[PDB]
Amino acid sequence: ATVNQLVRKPRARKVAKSNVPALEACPQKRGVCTRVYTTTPKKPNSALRKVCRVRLTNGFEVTSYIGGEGHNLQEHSVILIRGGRVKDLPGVRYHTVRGALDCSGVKDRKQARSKYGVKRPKA
Amino acid sequence: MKTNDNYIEEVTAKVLTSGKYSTLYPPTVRRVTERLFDRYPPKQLEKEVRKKLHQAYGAYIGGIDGKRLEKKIEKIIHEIPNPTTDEATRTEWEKEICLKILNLHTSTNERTVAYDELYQKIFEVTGVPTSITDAGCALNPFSFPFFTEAGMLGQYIGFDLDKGMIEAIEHSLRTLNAPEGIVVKQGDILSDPSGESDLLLMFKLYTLLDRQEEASGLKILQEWKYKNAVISFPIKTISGRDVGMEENYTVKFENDLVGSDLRIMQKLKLGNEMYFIVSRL
RNA sequence: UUAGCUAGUAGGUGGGGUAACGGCUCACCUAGGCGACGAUCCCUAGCUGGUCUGAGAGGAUGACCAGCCACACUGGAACUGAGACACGGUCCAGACUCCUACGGGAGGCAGCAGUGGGGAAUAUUGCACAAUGGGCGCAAGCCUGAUGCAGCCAUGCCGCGU
RNA sequence: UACCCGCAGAAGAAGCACCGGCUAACUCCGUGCCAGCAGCCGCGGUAAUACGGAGGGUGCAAGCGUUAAUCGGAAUUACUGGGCGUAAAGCGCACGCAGGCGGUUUGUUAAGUCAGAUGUGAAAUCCCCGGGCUCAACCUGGGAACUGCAUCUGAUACUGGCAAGCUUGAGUCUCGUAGAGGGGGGUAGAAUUCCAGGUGUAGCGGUGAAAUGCGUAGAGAUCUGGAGGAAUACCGGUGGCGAAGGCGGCCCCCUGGACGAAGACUGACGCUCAGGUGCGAAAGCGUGGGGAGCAAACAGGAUUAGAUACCCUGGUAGUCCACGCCGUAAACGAUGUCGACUUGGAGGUUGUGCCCUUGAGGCGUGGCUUCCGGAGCUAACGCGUUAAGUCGACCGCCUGGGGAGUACGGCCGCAAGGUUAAAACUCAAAUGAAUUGACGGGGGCCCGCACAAGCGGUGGAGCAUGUGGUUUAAUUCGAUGCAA
RNA sequence: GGAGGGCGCUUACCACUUUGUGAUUCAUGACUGGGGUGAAGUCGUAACAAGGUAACCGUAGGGGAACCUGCGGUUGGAUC
Ligand SMILES: [Mg+2]
Ligand SMILES: [Mg+2]
Ligand SMILES: [Mg+2]
Ligand SMILES: [Mg+2]
Ligand SMILES: [Mg+2]
Ligand SMILES: [Mg+2]
Ligand SMILES: [Mg+2]
Ligand SMILES: [Mg+2]
Ligand SMILES: [Mg+2]
Ligand SMILES: [Mg+2]
Ligand SMILES: [Mg+2]
Ligand SMILES: [Mg+2]
Ligand SMILES: [Mg+2]
Ligand SMILES: [Mg+2]
Ligand SMILES: [Mg+2]
Ligand SMILES: [Mg+2]
Ligand SMILES: [Mg+2]
Ligand SMILES: [Mg+2]
Ligand SMILES: [Mg+2]
Ligand SMILES: [Mg+2]
Ligand SMILES: [Mg+2]
Ligand SMILES: [Mg+2]
Ligand SMILES: [Mg+2]
Ligand SMILES: [Mg+2]
Ligand SMILES: [Mg+2]
Ligand SMILES: [Mg+2]
Ligand SMILES: [Mg+2]
Ligand SMILES: [Mg+2]
Ligand SMILES: [Mg+2]
Ligand SMILES: [Mg+2]
Ligand SMILES: [Mg+2]
Ligand SMILES: [Mg+2]
Ligand SMILES: [Mg+2]
Ligand SMILES: [Mg+2]
Ligand SMILES: [Mg+2]
Ligand SMILES: [Mg+2]
Ligand SMILES: [Mg+2]
Ligand SMILES: [Mg+2]
Ligand SMILES: [Mg+2]
Ligand SMILES: [Mg+2]
Ligand SMILES: [Mg+2]
Ligand SMILES: [Mg+2]
Ligand SMILES: [Mg+2]
Ligand SMILES: [Mg+2]
Ligand SMILES: [Mg+2]
Ligand SMILES: [Mg+2]
Ligand SMILES: [Mg+2]
Ligand SMILES: [Mg+2]
Repeated sequence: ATVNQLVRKPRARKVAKSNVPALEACPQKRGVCTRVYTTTPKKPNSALRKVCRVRLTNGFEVTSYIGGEGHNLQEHSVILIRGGRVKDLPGVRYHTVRGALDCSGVKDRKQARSKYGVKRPKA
Repeated sequence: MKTNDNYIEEVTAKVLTSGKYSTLYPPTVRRVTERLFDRYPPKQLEKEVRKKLHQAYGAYIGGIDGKRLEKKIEKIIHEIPNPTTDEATRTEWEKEICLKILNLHTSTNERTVAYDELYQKIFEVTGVPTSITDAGCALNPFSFPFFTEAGMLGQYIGFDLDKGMIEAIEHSLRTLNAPEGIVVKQGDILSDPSGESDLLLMFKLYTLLDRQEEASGLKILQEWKYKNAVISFPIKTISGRDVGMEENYTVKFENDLVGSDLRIMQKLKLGNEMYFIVSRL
């Protein structure tokens, strides 16, 4: 635009929309799951992911992701949901921590023990 | 109340007047607009009823080409002589003279593979209905030779909607000398399933009534107070291709069939059509 | 993707009110006022001295220290007083929490601790008026969850040790 | 309690992330598109430096990862500091108010601008110079800064206001020329078809085969004549005219724009723009006419286990005309307008002069239009004295590809719809230009029985247990175009 | 005794209400639309690389499905 076209209409910047629909100025969010089922990831991949729906407390039903070689969750239990970015699962944009609250973690693990709540064995 | 009530015929005549969409009975369309009054925006009533004429309920628009059917009837009935050495010899000639007329579209044609084995295997569970009805009689009105091969002689009256096809097949009463103990009349069943009969032949019903609404099939059988029926569907699964996209005319039955007076009697799956036998208390 | 808004709203005189200038509050007279240099309305947000990012121009933010304004269960209104339409004053209406011999009354942690609930998350029902500051008193003295400290969590910065 | 002193005693005190390319830093095993990480590109089918585990190394440390918010990165919101031919980007094209902006000479004023001084911009913090808790963090003195605003006192290059002038941009007018510029009447010819005579009768129209239509109540074809309607062949070249759209017969009236040319007068009445107004092909609509052809729906005949795609035979709207509404295109020159600067040559059209127009041309001075090309500009193709080059004034649109030029809310309509103009979700792209090559229901170039031809064969419903059909007294077995 | 004060009495504005009547707004929603992605139709073919193939723009009529026809427009153009 020319200099005269800037004193009437300012530069309207973007809304800075993040990759998450809502966050309530909160990094993590606690929810409760309803049903446990498995879906199909994408056309190239060929794996079975834990695509489970977890209903939050603000009235939003967003589907997260549960990673691990086997979790032991119950239909009526609290589930903490954090942030994450996954492309192989369309419609999914959240993860799920383990080893905290009513969710257990994996055992007999040494490398990458800072996540999934794994504990240090006494060697 | 012209906003909604003088704005039903402005919509309805237009379909039933145009020679391209005129393949319908006035009552059939009188119904399908009071149903769809509150369905699409008040400036888009006739406009999106054309969606039910193309995306849905189509090919019946333009119709089945009766001016191609008689073109293959007058070119058919005047091919071989009429060996009618007696009165049932007018039927055996009328048998093949009729057979090919149900074989232009590949639907009642996949039915002509069942003219000797599955037109009597159905009488062992309903009797021999002398009060009979039929839904979707597009090209299935010459089943009488085989229906009466067993001894069905009661009123068989199939109801189609394409009038350019019903009148290209109703003239046959005397032109083809079809039996004189049978009537036919127009009518739909996504709109009009009211009456009482004994056998309810459902040939081209398929899931076109379950296309008018999501999961609304168990309604019609009951509306026509009844006893039994016969309901078939295509099974043209191409070596594991049409699986799922063609195996639903069933799983919507057994599942939904717990709770009311409806039950099931028998079930088969041969040729290209899987017939259903139904019961009520 | 809110286009006109406004009849005590604009202006003169007189009267009246306030510690003071004023349609703040009236009568009369007049037909003007504001507005694409963005009037009104809706939504949202405290502002400033700063901090954070960046070499700057900018953008974002308004926590702690500090200036100023507004609020004191939810509304409205008034008195005492030099300064307030009053946070631990009072009267009254409504809601909620209690007591009572059914005539009925009292009270406010958006103060420091602490409890229940919501939330991925933030403390001990502590010590002392020694210093500082404020109110009262001639002085002494007393009051002062403001301040000065301790305890708790590695939240951050910095240093040291294993 | 800080600090200080003494005794015993290496005793109680180091984890975590990463370990494909970004981005420094690897071996094997288990598992085999199965079980699993995750920021991007992605990895995972008996050899994983991308999973898990062991070992090793690196980053870093009382902290290492992940997640959330802002900024830098991001020139991915460009006043500092980018584009608009083809990538997502100039409105179909103009006249113009409120705005922005406006040459030359002189003078005044001193708003803007510039300089000096005063007042003020509270403390911490940021900044600079030092000191003090053992040091640092923290804290602190002094100085500077707070880019701002206001008053007083000056200068007068530019800008702005007022007054007074000039001409280099040129308005207008006199004297001329060129044009389908636009509109209202009238006139002529050819052709199709209809309506009337004479003459001539089983064929005519039409599709590679067939048929429908049209004919013995005078068809088709031909001559003459008449009625009605529409379009202007050769002349006709990317020529001319207009802002764009658009408009080609001679031709009357009314009337506009542009350009040439020797001389006067008036002295920037100048450029551009939101809203608004006006124009805007074709198609479509409302109120009235015309209606011979052609031609969207509709229907006769073909055709095929379905052509409302194409072929053939007819026709209602529409095309034409008077009066209105809607304002939609590849409305493209994918290029807004105006002004100024800038190596040149070669083809048309249209004015005014010189020269021997005696060789119907050279040599000068303008408008419009086409092509090539250097410097320069741009990714590339190209543009390249009509700018998309080099400067300046004004405005509009576009901030990834789909959803979507949509829905909703206003405006514009008797309708069909248009204009202004989103939020979610999905995806790691999308789109452009130049290459290298495959390929094409391959032709201009091209070599060979490349198909033949000229002395002659193989090809035998027998068989040579090598053998092109039935075979388990075939199968304990090979190899399937002297290109497997 | 008066002045005047105070209580009562009463008029003014005025919160809480209360009956009708609109605007904006808000949360679910009874009746729902189309998109959307998972899916998935051994379709070039009703025209078997011969039953002899431009792409698009605006608009109208036919839109079982991308289309196809009328009118005008453009180059941004299968064998050619
Ligand atoms: Mg006054
Ligand atoms: Mg920067
Ligand atoms: Mg800095
Ligand atoms: Mg800054
Ligand atoms: Mg606070
Ligand atoms: Mg007082
Ligand atoms: Mg209190
Ligand atoms: Mg409270
Ligand atoms: Mg809780
Ligand atoms: Mg003191
Ligand atoms: Mg403390
Ligand atoms: Mg890892
Ligand atoms: Mg990696
Ligand atoms: Mg590993
Ligand atoms: Mg930036
Ligand atoms: Mg090109
Ligand atoms: Mg426009
Ligand atoms: Mg102007
Ligand atoms: Mg000045
Ligand atoms: Mg100054
Ligand atoms: Mg020091
Ligand atoms: Mg300092
Ligand atoms: Mg200082
Ligand atoms: Mg001076
Ligand atoms: Mg000016
Ligand atoms: Mg001046
Ligand atoms: Mg002047
Ligand atoms: Mg003319
Ligand atoms: Mg004649
Ligand atoms: Mg004759
Ligand atoms: Mg003639
Ligand atoms: Mg005529
Ligand atoms: Mg002179
Ligand atoms: Mg003069
Ligand atoms: Mg202009
Ligand atoms: Mg037209
Ligand atoms: Mg028009
Ligand atoms: Mg018309
Ligand atoms: Mg054009
Ligand atoms: Mg354009
Ligand atoms: Mg021109
Ligand atoms: Mg060139
Ligand atoms: Mg360019
Ligand atoms: Mg986008
Ligand atoms: Mg997007
Ligand atoms: Mg050679
Ligand atoms: Mg073998
Ligand atoms: Mg394009």
